[PDB]
Amino acid sequence: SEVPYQEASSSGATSTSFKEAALSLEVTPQITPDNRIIVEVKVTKDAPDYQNMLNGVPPINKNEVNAKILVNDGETIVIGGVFSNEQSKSVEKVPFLGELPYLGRLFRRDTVTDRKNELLVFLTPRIMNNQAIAI
Amino acid sequence: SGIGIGFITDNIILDLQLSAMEKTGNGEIVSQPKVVTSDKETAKILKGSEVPYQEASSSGATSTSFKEAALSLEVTPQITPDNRIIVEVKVTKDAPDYQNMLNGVPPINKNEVNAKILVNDGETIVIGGVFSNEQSKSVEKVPFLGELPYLGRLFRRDTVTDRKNELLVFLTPRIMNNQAIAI
Amino acid sequence: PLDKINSFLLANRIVDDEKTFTSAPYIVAGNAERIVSGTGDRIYARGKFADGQPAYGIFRQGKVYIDPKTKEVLGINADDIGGGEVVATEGDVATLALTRTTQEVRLGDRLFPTEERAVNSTFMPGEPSREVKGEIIDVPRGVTQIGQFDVVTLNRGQRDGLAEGNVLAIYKVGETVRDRVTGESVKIPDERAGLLMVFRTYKKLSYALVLMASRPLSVTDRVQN
Amino acid sequence: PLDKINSFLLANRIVDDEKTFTSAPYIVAGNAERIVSGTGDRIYARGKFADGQPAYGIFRQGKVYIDPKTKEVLGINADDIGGGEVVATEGDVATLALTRTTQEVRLGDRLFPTEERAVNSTFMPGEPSREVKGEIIDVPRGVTQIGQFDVVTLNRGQRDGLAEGNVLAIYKVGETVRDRVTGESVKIPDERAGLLMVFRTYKKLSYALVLMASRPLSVTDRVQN
Amino acid sequence: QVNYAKAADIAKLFQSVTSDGGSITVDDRTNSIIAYQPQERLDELRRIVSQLDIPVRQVMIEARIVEANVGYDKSLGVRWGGAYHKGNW
Amino acid sequence: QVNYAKAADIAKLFQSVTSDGGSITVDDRTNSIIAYQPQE
Amino acid sequence: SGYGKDGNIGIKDEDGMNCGPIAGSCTFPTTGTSKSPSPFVDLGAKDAT
Amino acid sequence: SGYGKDGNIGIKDEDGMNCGPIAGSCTFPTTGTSKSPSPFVDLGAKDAT
Repeated sequence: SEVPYQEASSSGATSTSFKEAALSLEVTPQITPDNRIIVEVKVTKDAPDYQNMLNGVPPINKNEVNAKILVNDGETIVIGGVFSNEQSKSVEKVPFLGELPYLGRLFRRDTVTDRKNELLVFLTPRIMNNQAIAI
Repeated sequence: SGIGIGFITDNIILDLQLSAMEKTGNGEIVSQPKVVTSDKETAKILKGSEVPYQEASSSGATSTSFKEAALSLEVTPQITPDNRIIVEVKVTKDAPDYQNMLNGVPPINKNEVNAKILVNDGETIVIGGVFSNEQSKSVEKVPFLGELPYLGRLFRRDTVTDRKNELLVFLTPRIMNNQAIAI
Repeated sequence: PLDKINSFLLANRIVDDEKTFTSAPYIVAGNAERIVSGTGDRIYARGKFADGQPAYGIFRQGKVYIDPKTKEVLGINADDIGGGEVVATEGDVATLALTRTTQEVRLGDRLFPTEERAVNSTFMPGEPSREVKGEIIDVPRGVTQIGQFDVVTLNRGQRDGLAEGNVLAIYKVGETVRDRVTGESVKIPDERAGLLMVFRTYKKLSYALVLMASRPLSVTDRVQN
Repeated sequence: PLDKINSFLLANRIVDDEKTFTSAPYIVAGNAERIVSGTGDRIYARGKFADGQPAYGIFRQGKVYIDPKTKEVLGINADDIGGGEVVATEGDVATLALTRTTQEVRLGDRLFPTEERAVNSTFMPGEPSREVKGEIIDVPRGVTQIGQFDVVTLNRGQRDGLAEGNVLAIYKVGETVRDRVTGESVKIPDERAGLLMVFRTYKKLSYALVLMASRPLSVTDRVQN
Repeated sequence: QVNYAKAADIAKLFQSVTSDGGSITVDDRTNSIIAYQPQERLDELRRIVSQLDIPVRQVMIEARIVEANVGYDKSLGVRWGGAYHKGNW
Repeated sequence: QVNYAKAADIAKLFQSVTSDGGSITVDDRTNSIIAYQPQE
Repeated sequence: SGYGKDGNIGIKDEDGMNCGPIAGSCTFPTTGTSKSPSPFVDLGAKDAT
Repeated sequence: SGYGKDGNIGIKDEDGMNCGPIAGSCTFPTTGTSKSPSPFVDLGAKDAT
């Protein structure tokens, strides 16, 4: 979906801005004889911003990789990917009581959070000529 | 946090409290983006969100400004024969500003290193890094009572804070030709 | 002809016997290289499979519910990695390298032994026996009306007939309602251009790459001839 | 080879016997030239060191806690100044000039006597004995996964083995959780490219400039071979 | 036919061949160049074509960011208040 | 083939060679320069 | 008081005193309170998490 | 308290106390309440989902 921006700057610049938070593929494949393709592909996964739904300043979220790669038809590669590993540990303790082994648990406030989010994009091209040539 | 109260009222009213707080926090963030790029060609990986700025300046300048606070890699690798790459890589880790979420003046936070380096395929180097070591000590004391050894603790207000945050970016290129040539 | 077969061969990931490793899954895990897929990357896994077979097939579990009175699901084992090989680690865990075939391997996925099956392009001319007639269900795509070609799972009575006959024509049954007389709707089969090429794994269903000649048919439709 | 040794030699600031001058620190101070570092600048200090040794090594105190049953910390004396020389002033204070080696000298720092140690580039070929195996802790960097090279402090049992064997390979132990079976996580050692060059100060730990071949390993990891 | 080499680039190579000491045709769809010219120049250009139509080498670049934050903060406020005899710190 | 040197830079070096007292070809993808010119 | 899920029932006792019990304390050794309705309501809501 | 469809009837008891029952608890072993109208109304609405 394309969020618009109402930016009618008075002197002749009406930018009814827009940008679509979307899943999209822009592909430019070049076919080599040995059943491979070198393709320039822009792969975008963008999610519509909450703040946009808020009618405030909308930060849309974009995960997009744009690159040109060589692969055989029967082959998939990782155009790109990212793993985000969040490890958070927080310990809060009154010192004297926290020291006590049986009461430290009763006097140590522990917050441990592990959040790991990974995003990866694969690609495989199956030449349709295999059917188109026979067709 | 922690308080100890001792009170007399009948003979004399003397209220003696000891208020102590101790906080320890350890945070580790590990983020790794991997991008496959053709030789001598630029490629990018971007993950994050683009805060916009509504700046429709009336006379023909509509800057629906934007900038994505994101983890990103912009790489331009040059391959040398001896299984090495000299790559110009811009590595950015930018976090979406709170004030932006506040709809005020948004200061996004950027940690980005941009540089060109030579490495072998099997090798990782530190493109850059920074360690910030904060050591803060504060002692507050009424002078006469603070002087007393057994009562100075009862009359010296001590705040000691050590905050050390370090950020480092590594990089390793594994040539995909090793598979692409055999493929 | 070979290229058509090559497309199917690219689609030949689904195998029989989901029940066997549902009873004995080989459990994959690992954050040393925290990936849900890789090419040559290292994953670890727990099970005797580490001790035994170096290769193996990574399969996600689908279910093909036929014979409603018997109410049997012969599942679909979608093969995630093209192949993989092992190194052995103590603790009954293993460290494997992965030749990937387009299917991400969930970090907490189920692994099954490697079972190499030979497929040939000799099926291209077709083996059409009309008597075989049955419905189609459980496509990995999950989309109704898929066209041009697709990996479909023919049903069980259809499967035994398939054991007899490999090739059949497409039929999409569409209900026509007597809106202005009774309101009753009668399903009418519409013969659809395009036919299935079927490879049959006995004791399971038939994995068929159907070439659809234009006609887009629902996930459930009559394959007949 | 010599340049690699030169990098270590640039990193060779950590020395043994933190306990000795914790018991007898040579106290530096001075606002006549209020600096926390200088090259040839004048600082003053209180202690017999003024009376005695003209040079000295400025060390900050780290602690390497090994042998948990013995719960011993053999500390790290990070050498701040490359060198310094003295003039004597009454009051047991001294006025020194400082040849600085990248490490700021806190105005209220601890000074220790100068102990010149000869290091050679003859260690470059390596002295690899596998039996030596131990964990790593207490890097001045404090950062986990440091790579390419770094000054590391091998542990005490590891230290005695080190007295036997100088060179070892890197291992990063990563816990793999059986998320979909038990939730139990089993740590698996992952051999990591890159090896340590170790210079050992007996009666203390081993100061090792490890060259990391790509693999980024945590502050605590298994050095083994 | 040059799959890995742009036809215009091959034309430039032939132009260089002409500079060394002659009709060139470019097919964009197939990226195929047909040259009607002396055999020797034709062969040399063919060799250049062989060199140029080389697979571009992709590399997987993995740059990882590690952030470590360790914070220890302790605060002690000690208070002695009595209004009975007006002594309160 | 010049990996560490830009092909255009090598062409400039050859131009300097010509200034000293002759056909140059540049391949951008491989950064490889083919020169047909006197042996010296 | 805790911090992860902070709790300092001294102020909760204040809230209870607002509820209406009799609390008397003349010295640190001597204290006593009766008619306290704070635990069942204050603890239930405060500790709902 | 739950979380998917969160429920912490301690605060519901608080709401009931607002309704008007007598709840007395002097120690953790000893408690007692009567005239509680909270369950039929509070549970019905709260648990309507």
